[PDB]
Amino acid sequence: LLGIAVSTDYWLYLEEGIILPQNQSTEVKMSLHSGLWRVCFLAGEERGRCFTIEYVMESTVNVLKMIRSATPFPLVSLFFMFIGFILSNIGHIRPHRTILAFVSGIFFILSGLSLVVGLVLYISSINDEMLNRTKDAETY
Amino acid sequence: KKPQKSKPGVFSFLDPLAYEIWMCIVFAYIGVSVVLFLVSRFSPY
Amino acid sequence: KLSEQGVLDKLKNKWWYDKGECGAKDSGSKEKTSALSLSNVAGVFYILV
Repeated sequence: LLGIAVSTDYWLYLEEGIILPQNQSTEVKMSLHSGLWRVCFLAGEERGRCFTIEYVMESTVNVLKMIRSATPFPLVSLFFMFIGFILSNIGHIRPHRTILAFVSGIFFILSGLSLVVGLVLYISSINDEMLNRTKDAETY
Repeated sequence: KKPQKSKPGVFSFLDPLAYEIWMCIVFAYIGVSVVLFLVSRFSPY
Repeated sequence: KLSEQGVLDKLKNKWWYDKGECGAKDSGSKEKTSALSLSNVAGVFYILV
């Protein structure tokens, strides 16, 4: 599930839009779904850019650059199930000399610890840039 | 720029108590814990 | 002549006061408090983990 999630660039949605006052309700202006490696841009002006973050193109781009600060910890997290499961295969063929299981179970526990660190660095990187927009009443 | 709500620091939870209190808590955390140890030495009952 | 009788001062009262104001009218009742973000309480998790 983490192997599917990292290559997937459908982590988070954004809908940049402008309000409409009365007998008129809403009007979208920009939209993209985001990824940790690279952005695959969406139906904002119908331009299908699977666009790398390291190349440029505002505040929604400032959202996208801060996502890279939470890149390494899921990459740290994916490797620790890679080292956790292969040592689990060793205990199935050769059950004796049982020390390898008790060590590999630590790497299951220490794997998700980086994921909680991974989500804390991720979600706090979303909400501060949610705060960092200048609060204008006309743009929802 | 009109100043907005600032970016919250990573240690923004210990904001409502000043720096000298947080030292005086822990220094009294130790000091009460030391004296509570030395009280129970002299007394069996 | 306009300054000794305050025509220019009234025109100063005219043009900077008629354009709409941004004073206590949006500092008065255009605030509601938000929920806490994660970033307000983020450092507790770093001490925890």
